[PDB]
Amino acid sequence: DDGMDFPYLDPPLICCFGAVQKEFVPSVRVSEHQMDPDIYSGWKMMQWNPPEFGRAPGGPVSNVAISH
Amino acid sequence: MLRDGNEGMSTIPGFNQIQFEGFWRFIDQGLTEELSKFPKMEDTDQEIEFQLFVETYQLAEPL
Repeated sequence: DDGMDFPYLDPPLICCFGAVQKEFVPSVRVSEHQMDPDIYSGWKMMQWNPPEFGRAPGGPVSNVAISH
Repeated sequence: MLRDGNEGMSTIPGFNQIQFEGFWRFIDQGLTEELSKFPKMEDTDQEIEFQLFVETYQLAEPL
């Protein structure tokens, strides 16, 4: 595939291959602490004290492309 | 008794819990702890006697 006339634009392009999804958390394990099965008003207490694997949870590749 | 403990620790609590909790605590325990203080009063003639059973009280639906 060789079709081009002028040089590429200044910021080099990034190739993001994967699956397009909305608000997906792949890395899931068993968290030691749980905060009530029904009341979701107190679940935010698990964001101040993450389970050490969801401390910086990555997501889909579309999220990475958008952030980039 | 205690409700969901994480109230005021994860959300702003309702601006009613003072009066509401006070009245519920009163109804739950003060009635019992005041009815027990009611004496076993009676007459000096050794002829009559009045008693107030404590663990039987209840309230009625307002008319």
